[PDB]
Amino acid sequence: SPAKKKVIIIGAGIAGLKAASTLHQNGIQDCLVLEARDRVGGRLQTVTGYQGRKYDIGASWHQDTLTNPLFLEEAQLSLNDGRTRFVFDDDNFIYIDEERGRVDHDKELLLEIVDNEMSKFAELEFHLGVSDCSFFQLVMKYLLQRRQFLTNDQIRYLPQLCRYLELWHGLDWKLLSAKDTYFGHQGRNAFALNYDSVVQRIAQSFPQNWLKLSCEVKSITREPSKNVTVNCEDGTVYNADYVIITVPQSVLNLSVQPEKNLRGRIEFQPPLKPVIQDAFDKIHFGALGKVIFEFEECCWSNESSKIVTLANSTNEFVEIVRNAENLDELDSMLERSVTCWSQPLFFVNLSKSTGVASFMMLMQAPLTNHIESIREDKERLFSFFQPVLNKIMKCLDSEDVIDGMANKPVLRNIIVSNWTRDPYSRGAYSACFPGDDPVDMVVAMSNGQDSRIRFAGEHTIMDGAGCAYGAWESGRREATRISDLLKLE
Amino acid sequence: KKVIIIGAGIAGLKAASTLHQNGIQDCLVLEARDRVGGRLQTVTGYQGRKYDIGASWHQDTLTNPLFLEEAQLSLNDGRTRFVFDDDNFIYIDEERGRVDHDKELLLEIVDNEMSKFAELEFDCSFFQLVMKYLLQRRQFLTNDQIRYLPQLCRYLELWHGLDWKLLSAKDTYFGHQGRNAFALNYDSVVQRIAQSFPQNWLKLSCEVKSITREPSKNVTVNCEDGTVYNADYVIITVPQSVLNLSVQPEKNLRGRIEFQPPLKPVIQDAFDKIHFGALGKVIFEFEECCWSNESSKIVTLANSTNEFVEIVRNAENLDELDSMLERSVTCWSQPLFFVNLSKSTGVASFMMLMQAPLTNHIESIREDKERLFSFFQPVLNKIMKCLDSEDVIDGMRPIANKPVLRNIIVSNWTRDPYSRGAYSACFPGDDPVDMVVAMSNGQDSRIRFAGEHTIMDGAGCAYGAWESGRREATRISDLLKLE
Ligand SMILES: Cc1cc2nc3c(=O)[nH]c(=O)nc-3n(C[C@H](O)[C@H](O)[C@H](O)COP(=O)(O)OP(=O)(O)OC[C@H]3O[C@@H](n4cnc5c(N)ncnc54)[C@H](O)[C@@H]3O)c2cc1C
Ligand SMILES: Cc1cc2nc3c(=O)[nH]c(=O)nc-3n(C[C@H](O)[C@H](O)[C@H](O)COP(=O)(O)OP(=O)(O)OC[C@H]3O[C@@H](n4cnc5c(N)ncnc54)[C@H](O)[C@@H]3O)c2cc1C
Repeated sequence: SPAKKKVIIIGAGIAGLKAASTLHQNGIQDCLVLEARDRVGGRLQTVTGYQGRKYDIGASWHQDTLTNPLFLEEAQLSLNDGRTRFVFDDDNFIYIDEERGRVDHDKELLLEIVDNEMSKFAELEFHLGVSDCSFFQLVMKYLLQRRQFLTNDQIRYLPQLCRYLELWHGLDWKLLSAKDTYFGHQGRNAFALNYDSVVQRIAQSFPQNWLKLSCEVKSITREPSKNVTVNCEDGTVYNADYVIITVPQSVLNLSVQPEKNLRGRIEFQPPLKPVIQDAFDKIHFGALGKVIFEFEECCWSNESSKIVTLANSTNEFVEIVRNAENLDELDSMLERSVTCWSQPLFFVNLSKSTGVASFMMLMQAPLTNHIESIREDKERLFSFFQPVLNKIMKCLDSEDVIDGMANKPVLRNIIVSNWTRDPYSRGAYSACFPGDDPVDMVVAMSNGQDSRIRFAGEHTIMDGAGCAYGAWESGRREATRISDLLKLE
Repeated sequence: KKVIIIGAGIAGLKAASTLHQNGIQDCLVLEARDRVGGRLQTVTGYQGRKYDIGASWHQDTLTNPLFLEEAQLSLNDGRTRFVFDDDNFIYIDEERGRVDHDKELLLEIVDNEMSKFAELEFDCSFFQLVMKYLLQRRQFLTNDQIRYLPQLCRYLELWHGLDWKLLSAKDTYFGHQGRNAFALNYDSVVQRIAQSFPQNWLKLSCEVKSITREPSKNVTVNCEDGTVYNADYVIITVPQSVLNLSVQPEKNLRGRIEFQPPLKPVIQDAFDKIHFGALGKVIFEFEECCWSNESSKIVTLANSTNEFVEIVRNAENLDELDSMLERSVTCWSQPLFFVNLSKSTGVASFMMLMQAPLTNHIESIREDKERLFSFFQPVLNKIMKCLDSEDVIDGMRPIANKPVLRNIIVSNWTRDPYSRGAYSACFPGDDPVDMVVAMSNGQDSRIRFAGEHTIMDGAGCAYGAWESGRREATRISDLLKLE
C-alpha cells in the first residue's frame, strides 16, 4: 500500500510479453504485467472449433522470414528439436471471377504480368513532394496511362485482381493510402502452427507471478517525485519506477478524448503530449477480419492453398477507361447494397498446407465491421458467403456446399473474428488512410511520454510495423533500455 | 563539316537525325560496315522470314523514350510496330520435364525470395550468391528446390549474355520498368531514323583509324582509305569493346582508333571496372507450327544432380561448400532461352538466346549446319515433347506430321571486329558508373561519346544508345545555335 514495482507493463500481447521476458533475462526483479483480458496473447489468439481443430484468429503468419528476428528464433528452435512450428505455405494464387471462373495464370489475360507492371508503375510514382491518393486512384492512373497497351479484359479484371492488397491492409482500396500500399515482402511467409506456441513460450520465460489477468488499467500518473502511479479497475494501486504501455493504438487513442468511462481507456496525468496526441491525426486503424469455414472432410482439389475471389466488374468500366480524356474527366463519370461479390475475399485452403478440412478467409473494412457484427447469426453468414463458396468448390472439381451446421462438401461450423467489437483491440492493426504519415506515430511512441512512461506495441516501430515481430521487437527495445537505466545502480 | 559522327548504329543515327531536326547542316556519318544499324540488324531466312539477330525487344516500356515514340506513331497510323510478347515462362528439365508453375516445386516463388535476398546482400559472382542463398536458407528449402532453383535462376544468363560464374552478383538482378515489347522489326526503326537526315551525310565502308584534336581547336578525322576530314565536333559511337582497343599500342587492329591526345586516364582506367557480355542468337526455322502455343517464352535448364542436393545439406559452411563442389559441353551444359515466335508473330520459328562461353563456340561453327543441328537436336526434341509434338526431322537439304527444320541462322557478334561481343556487362568487382560518367563528360569539349555504354538509364539497351545519341547532338546543336 501502495506496492512498489521496478517496472509495470500494461498489456500481455506479444510486445508486453517480450518486454517482461527481456527484463527477466536482464536480471530485473519485481515487475508486473497488467492485462485487461482473461488471457495472454492479445491479438495473437488461437481458437478451437469443430472436432477440436485449432485456428489462429489473430495473426497466422511469420512475415519477412529473411529478416524476421522472431521467426528466426522459432526456426533455430525447430532446427534443434525437429518439432514443427510453422510451414511455408506460399503457393500459386488461384484467382476467381463469378462469371469467367478461373482467371489466374491465363495466357490471354496475363493478369499477374500486368500486375507486376502496375506495381512497378506504382514504385515509379513514389520517389518526395508528390501527394497521396487512394490506391484506387493509383490503379486508375495506371489504367489511363497504359490503356494503349492493355486488352479490354486486362482493363476489366486487373484492377479487381490487384485488390488482394486490401487483405494485407484490412482496408478498402478507396480508403487505402497509395503511398503505403506497395511494400517489399522480405522473403516468403511462414504459416504459424500455431502462434499460441510462440505466446506460451515467451509467457513462460519470466516469473509466473508477474502476470495479472482480468486487470484493466484505468489511469497512469507521473509523480513529481520521479515515480509512476498505476491505478487498476478494482481499486488496486501500484507504484513503478518505469511503465511500458503496450495497449493497441486505437485504445491508446481513447485517452485524448474527455469521457473516461470507456473500456480500455487509460487516463493520463499529465495528459499525453501534443506530439503523441497529434500523431493520432496522421495514422489510422484497419479492420482485417477472419471467417473460418470448417468442413467434415476435404472434397476439393488441393491444387493451391491460396484462393482469391474477385469482386464483380463491368464491361462498361472498360469503355469509360477507353473514352475518358484524362484523370479529372475519368474521376467524374465513374460516380455516374453489399454482397459477397462486392469485394475481394482472400481464402486460405488449409487442407493443402496443414491437412485440415477448413478454409480460413480474410476480409477488410468496411465488410469486416459488418460481418463481425452479425457473427452470431450463423445462417445469415451462410447465405451471405454461399455464392463465393459454391463458386470456389465448382472451380475446384466439386459441388455446391451443403449446410451441415457423400462427396458433397458439408460445412460443419463457421468461426468469426471479433477484433472490431472487442474493447481491448478495437480493430485489427495500424493502417494508413490517404494523407497519413505513420512515421509521426512511431517517432512519438518510441520517444516516450517521458523518461518513465514508455510505449511498445506494433504501432510504435518502423521495421515490422503492424506485425507480430515488430510488436515483439518494440517490447525488447523498451525493456533493454529500462534494463540498462536500472543497471546503472 | 559542323559535326562528324562515327558509327551508324542507333546512337550515331539519332545523333545525326537530331542534328538535322535542329537545323544543323553539312554533317557526316562515318560507318565502317557496308550497312547502317550496328548491333541492330534484321536478317532474312527460309521463305523470306525476317529476324532481329541483334536487339529484338524494347525494354522498360513504362519509361523507354524510343518505345513511346514508336507507340505514338502506331497510335497515329494504327500500324503494328511491336507486340507485347511477355508471357508465363515454361521451364524444361531434360530429366523431369516441365517444371514451371509446379504445385510442389514453387520455383518461381523461391526465385523471388532469392532475388529479395540478393537485394539485401548489397563482391562475388552470381554463382556464389546463389550458393550463399541455398546454404543460408536450406532449412526452408525442399530437396528438389535446392536441385532445380539454382538452374532456373540462371535464366539471368540470357540477359547479361554471361555464365553465372563469370557474372557479377552486384549487377545481376535488376528491375524492369514494365513489360517488354518485341519489335517487328528493329529495322523499321533503323530505317525511319536513317532517312530523317540527308542521305549524302552517310559514308559506308569507311573505317576510322585516328581522331585528332588540333591544338588549333578543331578535330581531324581520317578514314582507312586515307581520306582526311575536318569538323568542329565529333561524336564517337563505336562499341565499348572496340573503343577499348585504343588503350593498346598495336595499330592494325580492325576497328581501333588512334587518339591524339590519348584518351584521358579516367577513360582508360574505367575499362578496368566494366567489361563486355556475349549474348548470341540462333534461329530455328520450321516448315509449319505443329506444337502448342501455350507460351512464347521457353527456358531449358542445364542438368542438375541429386548429388548436388546432398552436398548442400551436408555443408557445414561456405568454405566447405566450395570444396565439395569443384570436387565436354552439350546443349544441356547451360541454360538456353527459346522464344516461340509462332504464338506472338505467327512465324514457325524459334529464336534462341545463348551466353558466353557457349556463344563464341557456336558462332565459330555457324557455317556447319549438320553440327549445329546435332548439337541442338536434344533440347529441340525435348521442347517439342513438352509441347505435344514429336522429334524434329532435319529438312535442311532436300528431302508426315512431325516438325521439319528447314534452316538455322546463327549470330556472329563475337567474331565481328566492329562489335567484338554483344554489349557491356559486369565481371565480379566491376562498376559501370566509372565508364558511364567518363563517356558522359567526353574527351574534351569537341570529342564526345555516345552508345549503349555511355548512359545510365538504358545502359546496354537500344534506347540507351538512342538517347545517348540525342544527348550529344542536342548538346552540340545548342552550342552551334548560340553563334
Ligand atoms: C486479424 C489479424 C491478423 C493479423 N495477421 C498477422 C499476420 O499474419 N502476421 C503478423 O505478423 N501480424 C499479424 N497481425 C498483427 C499482429 O497480430 C499485431 O501486430 C500484434 O499481435 C500486436 O501485438 P501488441 O502486443 O502490439 O498488441 P496487443 O497484443 O493487441 O496488445 C497487448 C494487450 O494490451 C491489452 N490492453 C488493452 N487495454 C488494456 C488495459 N486498459 N489494461 C490492460 N491491458 C490492456 C490488450 O488486452 C492486449 O492483450 C494480425 C492482426 C490481426 C488483428
Ligand atoms: C544479340 C544481341 C541481342 C540484343 N538484344 C537487345 C534487346 O533485346 N534490346 C535492346 O535494347 N538491346 C539489345 N541488344 C543491345 C543493343 O543492340 C545495343 O545496346 C545497341 O544496338 C548498340 O547501339 P550503339 O549504336 O551504341 O552501338 P552499335 O550500333 O553497335 O555501333 C554503331 C556503329 O559503330 C560502327 N563502328 C565501329 N567501329 C567503327 C569504326 N572504327 N569506324 C566507323 N564505324 C565504326 C559499327 O559498325 C556500328 O555500325 C542486343 C545486342 C545483341 C548483340
